Amino acid sequence: VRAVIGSTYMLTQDEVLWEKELPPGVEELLNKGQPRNKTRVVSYRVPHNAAVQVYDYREKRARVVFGPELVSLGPEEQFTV
Amino acid sequence: PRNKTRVVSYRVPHNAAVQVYDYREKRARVVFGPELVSLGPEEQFTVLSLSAGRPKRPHARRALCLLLGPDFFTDVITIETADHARLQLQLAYNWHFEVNDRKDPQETAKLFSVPDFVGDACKAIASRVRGAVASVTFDDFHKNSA
Amino acid sequence: LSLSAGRPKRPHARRALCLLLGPDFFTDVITIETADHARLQLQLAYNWHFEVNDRKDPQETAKLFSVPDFVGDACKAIASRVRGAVASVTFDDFHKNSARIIRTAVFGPRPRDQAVFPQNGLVVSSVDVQSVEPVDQRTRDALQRSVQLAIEITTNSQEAAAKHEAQRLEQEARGRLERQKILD
Amino acid sequence: VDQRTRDALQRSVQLAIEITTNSQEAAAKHEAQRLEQEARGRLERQKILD
Repeated sequence: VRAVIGSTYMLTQDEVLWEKELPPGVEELLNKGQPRNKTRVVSYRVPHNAAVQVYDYREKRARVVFGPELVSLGPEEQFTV
Repeated sequence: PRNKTRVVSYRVPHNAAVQVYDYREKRARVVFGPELVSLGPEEQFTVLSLSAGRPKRPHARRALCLLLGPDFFTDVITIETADHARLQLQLAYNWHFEVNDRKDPQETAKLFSVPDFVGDACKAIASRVRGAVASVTFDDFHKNSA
Repeated sequence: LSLSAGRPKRPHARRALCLLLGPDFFTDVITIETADHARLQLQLAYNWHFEVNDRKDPQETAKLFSVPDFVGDACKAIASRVRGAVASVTFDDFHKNSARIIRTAVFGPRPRDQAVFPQNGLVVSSVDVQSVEPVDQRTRDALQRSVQLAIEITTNSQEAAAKHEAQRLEQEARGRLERQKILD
Repeated sequence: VDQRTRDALQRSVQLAIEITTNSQEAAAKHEAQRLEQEARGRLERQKILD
């Protein structure tokens, strides 16, 4: 599974859309901070003077994103609640 | 319902640890921090049974992971002063697990040795406070309790 | 194994295929009596673990299972030491020193930091007193009057201190006024 | 074995608490008298300085 980001895309013969499930509390916090199309890349607009912690459970890479930024999650990344 | 044929996996929280034992390879492992822990055919999670609530009742919470990071648990204890005044004291204790080397098998297995760290620390500290205040009068205690 | 369980520690209440070895604690509720006959219900928790020197020694290891009920033996043994020590102590001396009296009674009189049971290698490392209470309400009512009298003592001490400063300020004003009349 | 013997011991318990209550009030009385005299002795001196 991989995130295809930034350009008009045609699914090659081997590919299908994959639905990203989120913990039962996270899906509401994305709407409060704004039905979700589960196949679209999950993104959050970080406020000014705030930080978000994300963990990549596949690449095993931790990241904290500061300030106003758009944070998008990879297939196995998750937000810290 | 869980598909029993799919590999069992758990997303370990940040500042937490999980203890797994391989009952076939006979290899013990503790997994720290944010990580995905998957179980082999005969591996099993260690299940903690912990004290919970304000009066701290035993076996009230169950967990697959030991939370390690700086946190606090509240406890309500009844104590008695030297002049017999009986006081209900509400406390909160800040706690964390100190780990010197996350690669040491013996230090790391030691974290899971006590079956209920919450219940033990609350029960231990309450007895020290009760023991000290029993030798102090209520007027001296009220002005110096902190 | 057939082991003792519950807060009053009844025998044969739990059965198990495995002896838990690691650091843990069992609670016990014991009734004791002081030198002046005050009868107290004392709640205790004892931290314990089995000390094993060599996990490959057949004799040291077989020794762990020799006692049929280690919980029942250790609770019964320690309760008798606490009851035996407190029977020689008055209720006032006991109330103010209970944590030290119990620690000394259990570990001993030779000072030590732990109690070892050599029959199976069980070690008790602490006694944490949870509470102490008179068994009869008529004994609690007598202590509740002592609390009221201790608060009245504290209230009187406050008024007496206020009275002494009022007299000091009154005299300090009066002495300056008496002088000023002579200067006028 | 007999309740009539336990009641006799329960009276000794009540008297031991009253003994402790009296011992407490007597100590408060002795400190009140010490402080009262310590105030009075300083006031008597201040009147002579005034």
